[PDB]
Amino acid sequence: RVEDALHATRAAVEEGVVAGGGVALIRVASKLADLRGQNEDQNVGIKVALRAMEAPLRQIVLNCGEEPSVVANTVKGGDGNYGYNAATEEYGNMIDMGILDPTKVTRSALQYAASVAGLMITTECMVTDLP
Amino acid sequence: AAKDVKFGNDAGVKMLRGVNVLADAVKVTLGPKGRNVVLDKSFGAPTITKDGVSVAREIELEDKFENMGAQMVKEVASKANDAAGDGTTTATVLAQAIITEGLKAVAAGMNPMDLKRGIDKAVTVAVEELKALSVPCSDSKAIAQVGTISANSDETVGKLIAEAMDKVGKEGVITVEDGTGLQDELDVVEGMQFDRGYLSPYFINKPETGAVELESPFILLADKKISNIREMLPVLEAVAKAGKPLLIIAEDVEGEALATLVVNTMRGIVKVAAVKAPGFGDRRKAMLQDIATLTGGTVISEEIGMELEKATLEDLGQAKRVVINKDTTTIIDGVGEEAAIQGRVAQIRQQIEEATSDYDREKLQERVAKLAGGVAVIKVGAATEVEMKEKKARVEDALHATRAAVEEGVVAGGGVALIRVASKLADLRGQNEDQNVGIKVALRAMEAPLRQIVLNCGEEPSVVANTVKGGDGNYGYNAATEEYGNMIDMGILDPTKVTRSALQYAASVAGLMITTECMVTDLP
Amino acid sequence: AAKDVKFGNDAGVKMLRGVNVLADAVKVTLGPKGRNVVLDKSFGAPTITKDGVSVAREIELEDKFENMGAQMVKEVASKANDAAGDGTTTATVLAQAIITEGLKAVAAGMNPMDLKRGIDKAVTVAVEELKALSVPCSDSKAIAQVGTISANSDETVGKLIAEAMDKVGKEGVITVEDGTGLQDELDVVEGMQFDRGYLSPYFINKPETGAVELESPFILLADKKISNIREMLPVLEAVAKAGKPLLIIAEDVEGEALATLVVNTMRGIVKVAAVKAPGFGDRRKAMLQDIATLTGGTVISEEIGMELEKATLEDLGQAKRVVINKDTTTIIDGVGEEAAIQGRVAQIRQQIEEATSDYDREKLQERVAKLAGGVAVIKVGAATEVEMKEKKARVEDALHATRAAVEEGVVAGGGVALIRVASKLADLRGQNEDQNVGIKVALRAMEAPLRQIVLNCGEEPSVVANTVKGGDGNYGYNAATEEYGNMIDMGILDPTKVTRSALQYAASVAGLMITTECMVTDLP
Amino acid sequence: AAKDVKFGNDAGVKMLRGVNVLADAVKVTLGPKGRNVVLDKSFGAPTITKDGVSVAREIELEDKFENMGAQMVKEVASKANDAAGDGTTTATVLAQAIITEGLKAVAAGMNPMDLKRGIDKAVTVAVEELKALSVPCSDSKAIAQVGTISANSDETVGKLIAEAMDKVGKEGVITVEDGTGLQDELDVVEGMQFDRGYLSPYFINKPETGAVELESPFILLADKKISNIREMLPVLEAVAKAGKPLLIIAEDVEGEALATLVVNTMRGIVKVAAVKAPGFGDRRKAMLQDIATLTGGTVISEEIGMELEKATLEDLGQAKRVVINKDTTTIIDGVGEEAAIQGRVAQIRQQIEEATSDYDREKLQERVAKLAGGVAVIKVGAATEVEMKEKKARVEDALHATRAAVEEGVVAGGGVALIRVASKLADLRGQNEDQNVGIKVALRAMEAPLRQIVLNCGEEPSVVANTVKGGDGNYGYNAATEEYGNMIDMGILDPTKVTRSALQYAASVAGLMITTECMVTDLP
Repeated sequence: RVEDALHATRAAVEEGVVAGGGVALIRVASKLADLRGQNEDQNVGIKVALRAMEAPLRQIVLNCGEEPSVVANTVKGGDGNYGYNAATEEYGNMIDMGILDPTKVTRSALQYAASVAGLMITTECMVTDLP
Repeated sequence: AAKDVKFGNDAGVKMLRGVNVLADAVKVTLGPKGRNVVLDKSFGAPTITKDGVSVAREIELEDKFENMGAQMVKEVASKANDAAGDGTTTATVLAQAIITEGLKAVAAGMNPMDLKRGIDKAVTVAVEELKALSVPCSDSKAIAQVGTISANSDETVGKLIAEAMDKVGKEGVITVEDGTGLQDELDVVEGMQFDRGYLSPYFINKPETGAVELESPFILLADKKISNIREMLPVLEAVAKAGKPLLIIAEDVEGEALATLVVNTMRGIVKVAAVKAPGFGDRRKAMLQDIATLTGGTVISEEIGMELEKATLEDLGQAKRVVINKDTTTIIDGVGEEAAIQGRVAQIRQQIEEATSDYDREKLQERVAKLAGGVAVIKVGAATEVEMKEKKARVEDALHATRAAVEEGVVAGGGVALIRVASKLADLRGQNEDQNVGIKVALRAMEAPLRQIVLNCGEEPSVVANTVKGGDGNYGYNAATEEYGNMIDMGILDPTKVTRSALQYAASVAGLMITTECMVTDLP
Repeated sequence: AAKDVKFGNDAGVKMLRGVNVLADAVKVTLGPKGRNVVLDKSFGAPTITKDGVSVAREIELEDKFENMGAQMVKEVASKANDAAGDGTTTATVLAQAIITEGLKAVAAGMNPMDLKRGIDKAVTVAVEELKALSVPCSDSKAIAQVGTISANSDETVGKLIAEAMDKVGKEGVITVEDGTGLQDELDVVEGMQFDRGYLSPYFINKPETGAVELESPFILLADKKISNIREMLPVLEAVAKAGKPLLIIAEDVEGEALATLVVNTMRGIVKVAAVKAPGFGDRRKAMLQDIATLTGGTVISEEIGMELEKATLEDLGQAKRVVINKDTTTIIDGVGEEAAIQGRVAQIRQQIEEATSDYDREKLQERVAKLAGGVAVIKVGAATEVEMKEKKARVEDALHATRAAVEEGVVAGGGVALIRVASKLADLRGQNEDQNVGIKVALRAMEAPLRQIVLNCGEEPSVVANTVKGGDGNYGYNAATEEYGNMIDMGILDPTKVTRSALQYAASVAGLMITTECMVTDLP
Repeated sequence: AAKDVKFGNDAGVKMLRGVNVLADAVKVTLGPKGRNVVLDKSFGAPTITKDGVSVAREIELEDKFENMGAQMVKEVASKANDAAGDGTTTATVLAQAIITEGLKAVAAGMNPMDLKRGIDKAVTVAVEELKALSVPCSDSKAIAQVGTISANSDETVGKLIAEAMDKVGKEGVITVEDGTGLQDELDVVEGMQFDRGYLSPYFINKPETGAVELESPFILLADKKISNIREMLPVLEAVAKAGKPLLIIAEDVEGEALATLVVNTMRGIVKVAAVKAPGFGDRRKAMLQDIATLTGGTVISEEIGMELEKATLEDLGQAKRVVINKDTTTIIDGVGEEAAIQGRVAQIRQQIEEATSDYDREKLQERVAKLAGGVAVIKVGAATEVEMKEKKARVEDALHATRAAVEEGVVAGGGVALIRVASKLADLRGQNEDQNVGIKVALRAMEAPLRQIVLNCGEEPSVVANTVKGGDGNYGYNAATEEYGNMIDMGILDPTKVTRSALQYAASVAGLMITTECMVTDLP
């Protein structure tokens, strides 16, 4: 427990702490609704990313046996660290309720995800051995 | 022949696959963002259609058990359209959802009888709630409004209905016909409607209404059962000689002579149709005479010793038009003299004076209402034949919707009334825990129509359901404009009678299907 | 290697087949009218058994997913027998029951987490009820009674247990050995027990107890981790030269030298076993020295600069017998001298005088308890070798049961306690409706053992269940006599600890299994 | 490995098909008109036999479940032959018959536990009846008679047994060896028999008796458990140097050194065999010393601090012959001196003077009986080698039969005693109706041997059974002459012990098999 807590706190002193349970990802996506790119395909690129950023909360809420698109919709409509606490199944301020991730982990998850996704979307050819 | 017999869950899963193919085909059409279904023809180009009733009619499945599931739901859902002028697709959607969760509850070991009691309790209570959500449609301004809304915002059509209903009563009989110029016309003529349909689906010469429609027909009134065709010939020939078609109203037309008429109008030899005389026993003999007076006909009854063979054209009544349904016959413009009809009315109005029983009185009051009520004929005018025929269909639709709406009022459309009443029954409970899940099955099914409409919009059904539920009264989602609001002001509504019927009929087959243990059919 | 992955219901149905083969095989044995299972051998004639533990151990299934279900249940059920000395088959029957209805409710769409919370709540409450139903077993008369009940009505075996427990305390350490004549003997000896098992299942030279049993063994005490076998050789040879076996008590014996001992006792080159030294940090160093004094050995610690290479036979402790479990080591008759042991006790009894903390005090009192407590040895006598060996088994069983009984009492047997506590919780609820069915799943599973027992009798299980539930207290069905009565008076009882553990462990895997969404295993 | 698992009737039909292949193969040989069975060899020409024990020994079945059936009946039936010297095929017939009707009753929904109780009660009562029908065989004239009947009417063989028994007691130890000329010889030699068999089937150097037979062997007596082979070498080499074989009598010979001896006599490096010392505890230490005195050996016990390493040839006892069974060891002609042996006897006869308990007394009287009893050696003479070897086999049979006959008497042979006691039990009942069919199954099964015997004669078995059951007493059918008669007069009889054992053993496997619900074995 100490070993885990130590790693988490190390990470938290570096880049801080943000709303957990999926909430910080969906919050930042809800603020980027007017983001645009050099052209139309770039725009749908941006919508792809923004919508993917909802998947973690939608999964969490689906494990709860709750309706994921209602909870997403309610969390998106709120401001700041407002979100859904899946432990207690109640909405509230995520930081007061003590449900948080170190910013470094949310950022890294996002960047690495987008990196393979990007590679994979821009793959034309695959080589492997004949079974 | 040798049968294939199935039991319990095996029979359950087959009925459920059957119902899924039916309902999934039909529900794609539902709501203002409904999709097309393509239906093949051997006749030429396939047909593209948003009409769920059309879709339904084509659905037949290869697996015999699956196909039984489909036909059961088809048969019962079409009873809604018959009762209310509309609702068959909604019934089909409701049925799919009650059946899907009920069979799940069966498989989980809950008691099918209790499940069914639960569903039925919920439906009873929901039906009282619709009654209470209903906004009445019963003055001339409301009638015009509802008629214009069903006629796609045509204030003219609404006008026409209201004028008809004013000329002959809200409950009065009203037909629609081709117009004669640009102008619409309305006039009231001698006529009558009774609750008896065609004796076989084959007399239907108008498949798009699924009706039988005859022009200047002779009418044979015969108080007796018609088995033999021997009795017919002398009259049947004399009718073919005048080149006019013929309506048979008899006690019954059975097996033999029935199949003959069916085949002999089929070849176009004579245009005939046959319906049961209305009522039973004594009230039947009397009602035949009513129609006789109306149409200047003579009743041929064997108690006076008359035979069908010794019957000429003279004996036959006549009318400018008759129209028959699955379960209705309406006689428009009867040749019968005004004096003869007036007399028959005065006569009956006089038996009303000496009826010594409540029941005798009502039965007589019903007969006078028919004979002395007449029929309003709306003739629809336009600038071209094409526009005329389209306005006629618009009027015909608006008429049925408005009829329903004066009976039981009007309620929030687009799926909203059903989800509204469900949100009010969250605390309903029954005799035991299985009954309670029955209730939940029904309540959740009641959301299926809105969820499908919102799904055809490409929106998130469970978010819209959730927002509509949390609101009050007629608040809902307008799928035409994709905005929330008061459904009645935005003019999106159903006649309560159609929402009530869709629910009751869907609950009826769902209940029967949930409580089925065995299915029997032929070996392929 | 490539995997085969399964999700939801598909995973569900596979674990349920797995569990049903396991449970069905094992449950035929249950109760006085239990049936035989035949288990095949390559060794010779197949074996015919009523021992459900034996049947379980053989069960392995061809489909990899089914087999995973079976192994999961085996693993957890056998924790009951470990904790309480009995219970494994009951756990299996409970698990089959919770799982079967839990997965049904999952397939019906209920929330798995909620189902589990419900099951857990019903278990928590039922265990409180078990505790309240329980009758203490804590005086000499009661001890004898329970002992003689577990030993098949043999008043002698009861006596023996009670005499042992009187000589050394209810919580004291007692073993059983072969006798020397007709007479039973009991004596108290220098010895000790600590909570450390064998380091690999392979040292087990007595598979029927699943124990390691060594005669006149040398004991190597080494305060340090043993990775290398290089350090061993000089001692290992000197031990093989005296022809006696060897116990290794060290901080740890890891990877390398561990695997070597495993293979080198496997070939019968030397009989070795290794166990972890007891406790951690400082209390470990001191306890190693306790064992040393007990056995007349010397501790080899590298903080004093001693190596395992420069270690002779002289350094090694000795004892007449040692016995090791999955999670126990017990040292019987240590060569250590009575003066040296008495001195160590007085020493510790003195640190007790100057402990300035509760904790340091309890920790010392526990060491003196072990060293100064000895071990009671029951040696079982009889008339022939055959009768002796059977009485020894009877005594061994009775001793485990009676140990469990002094801990937590006794409750109605033959399945009755379980059904009894279930019939008291009919009003129990949870935070919502799925939790409630969770509760109902557990409560109905609690009838399984009695229904099975009655089914082996060839009587109607639902009528016996129904009658037992209707009664109060320890009223129940005696399957031996097929009569109803007070189960405690009829002398049909289990130790509370076994009933409790069966239920807790069955509800554990059932909970895990009902909340599993994915399974992964290798492609056939 | 993955298992294949079977339940209820599936398991039943498999066990039945297995028992049928076994029983049908073996039963063709039954009685004087028994048929030949041909058994194939890779070795050369197949063998043609009428010995049902040899047939049985070959039967193994392809389907694993079937084969489990066959082996379970083989194992138990061969305990008869062990206990009584004969009966194995009879037991196979009985088992087939109880099995066949019992499974039929299980399949009919009768209660397997109650069927077993009925079978068991019938057999207990039938055994009392066998005992009452039984004729004692306990004076010299009767002993001759029984032995000459078992020896195929050879009055000589009869004489020889009687003479031996007279010289050494009815219960005394008697062996048979090759003769030295024409004359038979009988002499008494120092020697002993105790109840311990070989430690592995592999030491058997004489497979036709299934015995181990050693000539002029050295005997190692070691009071301790022999795990290591290290302790052995110094002695084992010194034994190989004299070229004589070796008997190990130790507390036990376990895993390691056991498997070594097994492989090292297998290669013919040294002829060794190992058996458990007799008895347990103190009576064991003493008895080892008895054997020591008999054979002029020294006991090597580690309580006196002696090691097996420091043991020479001097320490080893010697004898002219030893013979070991599945459950017997007999030492013939011990080198031990007459004075040393006489002194040990007088010593023990003196402990008999001061024994203060019944039990101590019997235990000592049993040891003197053994030591002071010797062994009778029958050496069989004839005119040619061939005739000698056949007479030896005849004497060997007759001896086992006559031994069994003095223990429990003699009863009507050829299937008659069993069918006789069955006709007397026609009114036997049980606690309920399933138990009663249990009784009937056992009673009808008791007919199967006589039915089989008559069937091999080519007569109608049911006509013979019916006539035999209508008579009284030892009235029955003689299958040698094919006439009815008094079985006792006609000299057709079996020792009561074999008829009793065949019944009891057949009923035992049949009962287990009838009450089996599950079978586990490996996937083919």
